[PDB]
Amino acid sequence: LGNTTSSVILTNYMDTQYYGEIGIGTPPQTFKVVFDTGSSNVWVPSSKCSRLYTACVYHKLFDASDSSSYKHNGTELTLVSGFLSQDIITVGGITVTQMFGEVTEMPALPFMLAEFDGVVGMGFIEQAIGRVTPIFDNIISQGVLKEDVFSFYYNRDSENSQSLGGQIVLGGSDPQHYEGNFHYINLIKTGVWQIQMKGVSVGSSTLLCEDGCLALVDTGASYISGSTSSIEKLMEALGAKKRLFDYVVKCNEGPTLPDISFHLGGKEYTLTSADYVFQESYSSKKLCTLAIHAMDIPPPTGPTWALGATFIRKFYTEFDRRNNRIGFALAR
Amino acid sequence: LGNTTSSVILTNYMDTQYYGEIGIGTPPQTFKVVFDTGSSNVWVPSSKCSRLYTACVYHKLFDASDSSSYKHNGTELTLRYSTGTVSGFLSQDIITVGGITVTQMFGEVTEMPALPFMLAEFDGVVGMGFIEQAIGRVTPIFDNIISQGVLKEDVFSFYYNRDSENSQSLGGQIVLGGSDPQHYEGNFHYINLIKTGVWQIQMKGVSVGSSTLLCEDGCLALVDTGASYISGSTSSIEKLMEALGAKKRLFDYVVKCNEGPTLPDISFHLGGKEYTLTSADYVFQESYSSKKLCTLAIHAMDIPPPTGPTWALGATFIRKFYTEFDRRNNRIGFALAR
Amino acid sequence: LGNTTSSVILTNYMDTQYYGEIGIGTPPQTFKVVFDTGSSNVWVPSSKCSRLYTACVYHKLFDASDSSSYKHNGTELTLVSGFLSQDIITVGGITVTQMFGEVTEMPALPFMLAEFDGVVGMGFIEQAIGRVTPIFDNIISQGVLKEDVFSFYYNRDSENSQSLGGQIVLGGSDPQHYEGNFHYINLIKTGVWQIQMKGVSVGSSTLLCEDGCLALVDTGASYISGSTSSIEKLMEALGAKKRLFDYVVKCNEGPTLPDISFHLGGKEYTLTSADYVFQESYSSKKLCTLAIHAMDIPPPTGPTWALGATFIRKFYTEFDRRNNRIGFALAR
Amino acid sequence: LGNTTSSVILTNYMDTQYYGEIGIGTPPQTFKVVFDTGSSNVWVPSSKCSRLYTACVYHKLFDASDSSSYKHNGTELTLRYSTGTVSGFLSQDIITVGGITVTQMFGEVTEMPALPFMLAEFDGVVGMGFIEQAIGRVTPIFDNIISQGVLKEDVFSFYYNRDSENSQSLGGQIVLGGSDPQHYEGNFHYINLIKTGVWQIQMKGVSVGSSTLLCEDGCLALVDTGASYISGSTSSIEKLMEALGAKKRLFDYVVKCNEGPTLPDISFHLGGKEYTLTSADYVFQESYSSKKLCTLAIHAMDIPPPTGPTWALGATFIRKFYTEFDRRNNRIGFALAR
Amino acid sequence: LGNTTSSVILTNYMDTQYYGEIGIGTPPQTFKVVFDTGSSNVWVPSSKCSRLYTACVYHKLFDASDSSSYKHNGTELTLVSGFLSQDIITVGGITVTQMFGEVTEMPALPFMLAEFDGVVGMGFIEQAIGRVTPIFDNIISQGVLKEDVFSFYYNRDSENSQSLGGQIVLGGSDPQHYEGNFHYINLIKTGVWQIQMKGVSVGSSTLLCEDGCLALVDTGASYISGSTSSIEKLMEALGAKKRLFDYVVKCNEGPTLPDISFHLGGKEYTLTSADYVFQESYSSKKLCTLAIHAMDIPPPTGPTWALGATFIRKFYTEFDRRNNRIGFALAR
Amino acid sequence: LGNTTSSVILTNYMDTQYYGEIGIGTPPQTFKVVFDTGSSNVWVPSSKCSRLYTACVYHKLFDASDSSSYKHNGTELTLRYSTGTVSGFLSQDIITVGGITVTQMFGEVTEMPALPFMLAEFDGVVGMGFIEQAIGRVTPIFDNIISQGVLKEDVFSFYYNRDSENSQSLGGQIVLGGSDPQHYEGNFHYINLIKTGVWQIQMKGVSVGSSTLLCEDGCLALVDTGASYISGSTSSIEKLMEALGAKKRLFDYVVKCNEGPTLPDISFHLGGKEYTLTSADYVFQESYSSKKLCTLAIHAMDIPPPTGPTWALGATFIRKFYTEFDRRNNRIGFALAR
Ligand SMILES: CCc1nc(N)nc(N)c1-c1ccc(NCc2cc(F)cc(F)c2)cc1
Repeated sequence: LGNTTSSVILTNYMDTQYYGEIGIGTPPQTFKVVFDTGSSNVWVPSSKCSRLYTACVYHKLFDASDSSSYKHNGTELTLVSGFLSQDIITVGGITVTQMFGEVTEMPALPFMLAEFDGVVGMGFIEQAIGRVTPIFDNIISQGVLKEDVFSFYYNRDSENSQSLGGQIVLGGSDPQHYEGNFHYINLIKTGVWQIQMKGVSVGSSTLLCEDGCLALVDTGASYISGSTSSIEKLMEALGAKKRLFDYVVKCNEGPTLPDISFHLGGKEYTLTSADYVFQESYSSKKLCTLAIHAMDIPPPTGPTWALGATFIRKFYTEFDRRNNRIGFALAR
Repeated sequence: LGNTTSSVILTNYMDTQYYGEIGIGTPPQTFKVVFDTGSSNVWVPSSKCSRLYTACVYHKLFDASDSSSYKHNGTELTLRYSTGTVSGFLSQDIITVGGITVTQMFGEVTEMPALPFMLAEFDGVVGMGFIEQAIGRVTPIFDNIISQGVLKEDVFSFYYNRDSENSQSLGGQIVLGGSDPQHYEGNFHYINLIKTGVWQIQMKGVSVGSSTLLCEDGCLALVDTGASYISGSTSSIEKLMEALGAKKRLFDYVVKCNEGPTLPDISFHLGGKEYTLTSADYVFQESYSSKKLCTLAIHAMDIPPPTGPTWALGATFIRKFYTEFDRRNNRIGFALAR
Repeated sequence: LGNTTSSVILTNYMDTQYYGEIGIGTPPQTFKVVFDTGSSNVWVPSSKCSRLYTACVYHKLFDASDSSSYKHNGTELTLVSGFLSQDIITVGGITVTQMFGEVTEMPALPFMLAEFDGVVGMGFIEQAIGRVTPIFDNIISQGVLKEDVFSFYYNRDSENSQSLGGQIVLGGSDPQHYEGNFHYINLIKTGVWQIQMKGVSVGSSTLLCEDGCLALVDTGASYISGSTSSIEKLMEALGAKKRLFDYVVKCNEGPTLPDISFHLGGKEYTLTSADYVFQESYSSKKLCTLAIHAMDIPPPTGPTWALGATFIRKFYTEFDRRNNRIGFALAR
Repeated sequence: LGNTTSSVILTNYMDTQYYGEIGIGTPPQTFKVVFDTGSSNVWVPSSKCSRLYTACVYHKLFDASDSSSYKHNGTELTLRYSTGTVSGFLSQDIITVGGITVTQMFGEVTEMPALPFMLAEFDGVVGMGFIEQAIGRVTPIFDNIISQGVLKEDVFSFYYNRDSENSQSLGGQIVLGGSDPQHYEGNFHYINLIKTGVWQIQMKGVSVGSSTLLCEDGCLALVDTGASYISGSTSSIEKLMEALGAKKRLFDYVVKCNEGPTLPDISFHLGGKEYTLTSADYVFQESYSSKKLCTLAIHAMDIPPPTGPTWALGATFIRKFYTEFDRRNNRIGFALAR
Repeated sequence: LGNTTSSVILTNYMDTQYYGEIGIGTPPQTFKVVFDTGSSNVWVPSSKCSRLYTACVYHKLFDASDSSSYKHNGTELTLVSGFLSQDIITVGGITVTQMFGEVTEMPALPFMLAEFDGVVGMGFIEQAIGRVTPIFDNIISQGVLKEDVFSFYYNRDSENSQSLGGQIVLGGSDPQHYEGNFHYINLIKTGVWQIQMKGVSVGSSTLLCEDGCLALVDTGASYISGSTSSIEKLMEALGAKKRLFDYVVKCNEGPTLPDISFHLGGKEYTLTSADYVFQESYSSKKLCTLAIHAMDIPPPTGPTWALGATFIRKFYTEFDRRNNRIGFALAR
Repeated sequence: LGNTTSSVILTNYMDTQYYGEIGIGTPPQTFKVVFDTGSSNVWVPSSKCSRLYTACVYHKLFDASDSSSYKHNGTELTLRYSTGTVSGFLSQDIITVGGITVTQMFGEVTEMPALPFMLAEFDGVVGMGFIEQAIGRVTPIFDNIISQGVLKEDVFSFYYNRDSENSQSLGGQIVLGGSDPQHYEGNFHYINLIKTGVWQIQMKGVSVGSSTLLCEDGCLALVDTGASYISGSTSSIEKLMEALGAKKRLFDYVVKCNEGPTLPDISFHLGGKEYTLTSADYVFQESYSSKKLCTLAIHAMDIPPPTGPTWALGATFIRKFYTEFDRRNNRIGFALAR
């Protein structure tokens, strides 16, 4: 451990994508990336990614020939698909030699939707493709960070202000963006940012996850998600119905929807309807969507709930690698 | 050189005006002022300003007749900025900036045009430029502070925050006599001034996405804490905006708001480092509708000689890069803001 | 009878809620209330209403200890639920001693949706809970009102003007807000503001209420409503279909929808599509909701149609207690 | 005291300017004027106003050279309002207000700042304040009308309507010599003037929702028919707006439009009665979107001594409470408007 | 052939209606008309059209008594329904004696939706009601037009500019509104602006119109249309589903939808998703409609695809009567 | 009469300002100018304009001290337009318009009001009116060009395009010495001037939908290429707008945007032809929402004698009808623009 932290300011796109800048190479080629606890690899699109893929026409491409610190590897990789490479990556004034995927195959679904170019995986080496050492582990190895933790702040989106979209801090947490103190929940096992959940209650009753369930704390996921069956039951409880792609409520009835609490480590983490309905409107004549979706995550990680941006906006989150635990604090 | 550093807390008005408080006179009369590296004079509105100037009805006015430490001068002066002009006369009084007290000559402005000054949240200006550019050859405030031998270094630094809906966010901060490591990370990278007298450096190029399409043979960059935007010459900005697909309006350029998030990066090559802004850094993203127009924080501004033709790096740039102005070594440093 | 009238200016919220100010107590504690011909009691939320109910966290609460004219009663009341109390109520410069409910139980549905605090029931003593003398009867008893009638004006909502939301006049009507002359329909029986309807026609045919039906003229109802089966048939005739909560038409086709006429007292009361579709938009790419809804009102009052705000916006309405009749006039 | 009352029909422009017609000269030249209890002078724009004042291009101008009843004076005068200043010279002519004809001294304004006067639908102002506050000690119009002994009472009354899309709505009404019972209900409740010379009364408190958080130890309220808004001192309004969750902008405070309808009541304790406005009374509710900002009809205004520091009760207040100004008894009456 | 062209500037209403001005009579009475290759008659509403029809209350009516060049015919006509008449019609500085229908019966569906008054049919005499000589044939007969062709430009709608809605050129084409050169497809037969289509492909596959189909190039149609079954299959391929009246996609997924290509005369005419989705919004929380609809056009003309405004906005269109062919060029 | 015609390409700013380029001096100083049949003087901003005039900070300024062909005059002049005034002094220099070079007297403007000129994309004005209306009796530019005997006809013509998002659209075009048949179709129809000295013709009526409700007994129409809108007297426009259901605002009339497309035609009876505009021709249709207000390109403007009372036919009209101004025959021609 050293005495430094490193932060990266994040752009908030529509409350569904949060991404910041990294540089790859000498000199740095700068990319927008999501910092994703749900995966363990760093990857960006390659200059060799065909224009067949419209995804690779609209994103920043890494040109290895323009970097003097680039070292070839070539090992194939299926994260998207491409090959392994080594270079110097700059993340908020920290520079680290890192192995990353140069993606040469990139289908239009989903990464046409991506306002970002790549992903910096903040998960464990256990889930890394090619057992590549993740970037946080490589930065830990430098012995410069104050603590072996990293933290996420995700802001609510505003049309009336050019405020910060969010912030990741490597090596600590930023007290300007939470209140009170952290309470922690231990990981079920190392290798996955997943914790036991003791119940999910809707207002005045625990209707869900009685007898316990799993919660992946996933900074790369837009929403709170559960299994199709869990969400069907949750939405039934809320009075929401599937419009056709998404679940909606009359925008005027959104403010009357009950609190949803997630029971994590002996504490109740509560979202009010303001925290989970997108009040794009408030009229009795409009429908409003919810920031909670079904997602059937297959084994071995799932079936599981995922606590994504919806949850993180409410609760400032600290990922503690020293102690294999996750800390939450309110706000702000 | 002494051992003191002083900070001034700044307010951020809509990402376009950053100002802090100074006190003038005995007892102090307080004013909201922009700290401006693109000018070298101090001025505030005067009680002698005719109230037919509506900007003088809406701002704090200095009243010499309420200050016991006031010293008359009366020399006329006119101060011309790229977006407007003020006129008045010289006075001397005691000025407090971040707990530093300094005897200072400043302009009492008696002519204050409604356009633009009715749109100014700030009252006046504290020029942080060099005496070489001071109108009336008036000694600038920082020079007068340096003369006291209290500052730890002969430098001052700027932090400009992003805007916020929260009251608890600091809009920005100027540090006199040093830099605040709480608001930057990594190392400062320095570029020497082309010449002492102007906070202006060489720029090696400007690239828009994957093309160094501008400043290909070198150009100038004024580092201007008093400028809201990045600016270039009309001809450079026409080309820049063509590349962005932006539409020109009377005072600004806009894109359709839905197109904002996918606009390309823009990089400024300064002293062997590339300084890159993404669209989120230079678009006022106030909607994602195709039916709305979103303004860019990049404008055309033909800065006349001898300072220009030049680009100016203003608040749009400084929000991303913490900036240290070094008078001792005649250089500017940039570090990644946090 | 005297020579006075008393008016109360009403706020229009979204064309669905119309409410004005009353004062309760000495000194007056001021509340937003709907003036409701569909009920017969006055009630406001109590200072003793638990914060368990989020409804009672967001509304003005009556504190009896701060009123020197307050007299305790305590008799339980199920209107919402609470207890009876007496105090002086101020309604547009008229002051009357009135018994009202202090509501201490207030569920989140519907009164979380309420922009108003309480209800002043303008119905008959026959439907009053606890057979409490309604406020209009108590004001009639003072012998100050010019006539034993009260009238309602409900304006259309505007984003481009801060115009009056509406107006209730006690003791008369305001000719500034209607044109021509009143025509009246007698109540089927005293005790309920309900009249015979002789038919409901859609453009060029009487498809509904052939052989007659009931129409409750309900200033507390947002919409024109009929039975589920009547509205199903009406909407079928219009080409509207149930989006999921509400009936909609393509906003561009709204202007082409036929007139709907309600046959009341030998006269035809006609709404054009402008009067019953909420043209929140006009594009061929948007759906627009209608201000007509199904509502199965149970016995003894129903089954019945209700003519609420949708109807009243078109037709200035006079409730005539002397003659047990209801008068309509156009506009304006 | 005579037996006549006269009414003047007022136009309501956007709930912010209420004005009626007067005629000046022979033959009459007509002007749109605000009737203003917060000032004591009459003025209209002058034909002598340089057309470099764009406000003089866009308003009706008095031309003495077309009036046979004009009497020259020429004394310079400047009239300072909280939102702007006009300057000109004194003239006398015959003025008709609601069929009352009165010989009156008024300002011919030759200096008329584009900001704010290009935003004024009205041409000039008829001050309904006391001679004590008349610039140049000019006898105010109401005094001159009282001197004729035609009015039934030495009082005048104001009705300000809500805005309307209908042409048939009366924007408002001033009654000279009495009050119109068609536009109020219940009884007048009266508060004595702190002092003759100013239409200003004691205020006992200001409460926001369930908290007398302001004016706890008493304060002043100017009843100002020339003011669009309720105003208080900057410090009072900061606290008021904190309680409402309102955001400060350059000239106003806003809330998100979706939050407008559920903002708390605001009450003003005047003379043993509470005067309560709901959010619908003080929010310009122009949408219910969370993405839009809605302006409040309550502003900060530091009214300088000797009149202030004071609150001002303007159109926002008068829309709800019909107001009678009583010169005979040096008091103001309020009754619930209808 | 002469050496003149005549153009008419068109108003664009919502990307669904394009209409310009013509004058009928001496002096001209001016009408808004759609110029429609899908029909062969000129008609406008008559002064004798009953106000029974609300369509005829909201449109310009032709008053024959106010024209000194009017000659009576009276022959009944079912296009809408009315009678034949003759007068001088002015179309962009060309004046022609023309027989047209005065429509005296005009139902509320669809022509209440019409922002235009009438139709100038640009189809062939073969489909003319009453075998009335169409207007273009009568103008050809004058021998003034440079070529026996007419061309259509339809602009995309803008809220941010008062740009031209579109343009028809009689006698030629306007190079300011296309790029490159025309390529032509021969009509299957004279008498109908209908061409063979060799396939309709969605991104990477020809799923539709394998073994060929028909394409009516219809300047009077708002959309690209095909049979109910073809569109069902197209929409399935796109991931769009029927909201209730129309097919929609999540507005955020619109940009990821594949290109649709129409194989006409050996060339591929490609629309990107930008060209066929109405991106009224771009959020993940809104639904967006497509400018492609089912339309079962009955014999003898159908079953057929119709290439309407959606197609024409992408491809500037030249209707070549000399050669019985249709030319397309990109843009602009 | 010679054999040359010259065209000047015009830029269309938002359908309200149409301007082209001229060069003044040696070497040329270029200016954006409106070509204005409603005035007879040439002016541009002057380098002598005090920079306290913010409009002079934002526009191109003529500097006589950089022109070798400049000839001093110095006679003061003031130029009054319906929407604002400028003041300055007379100068002479060489002016290039479409490759015609002409020695011309023009105004160097030193007083340039921020309202309206901060809203002007153009720098100055080239009056295309007659010498009879020239302030200071200065010979107008077209007269001076006619005197050279190079033009094919003693006429000039205007084309004003619709606005466009495309860069490749020509905003408009003036042809000196003839007309461009590429931008009109059908035949010109001509109306004689009421009198030489003013580009003003008789109008026989104005009809709104199916009612000649205005100008029933004849009236005047100024054909004014310097006017953005069609205008009439306040009283005529009140009646016109009543018929349209339009609401009056400070500077304009609006309808709800959803109602725009179905507003009735408006026709102007000029010289035995009806000139008809549809709602798409006179509504700024910027949305189809009932919640938004859409401005009409028809305004009230009381044009004082001796020219008015008169209607003015400006850009709203000219966009539809290509206009030829014929000095030889003292007439105006209209043809359908393309
Ligand atoms: C071209 C000179 C001119 N000629 C005529 N015949 N009429 C005018 N009103 C003007 C004239 C037009 C615009 C301006 N200023 C520009 C302007 C005016 C406005 F009323 C509103 C704006 F936004 C911008 C000044 C004078």
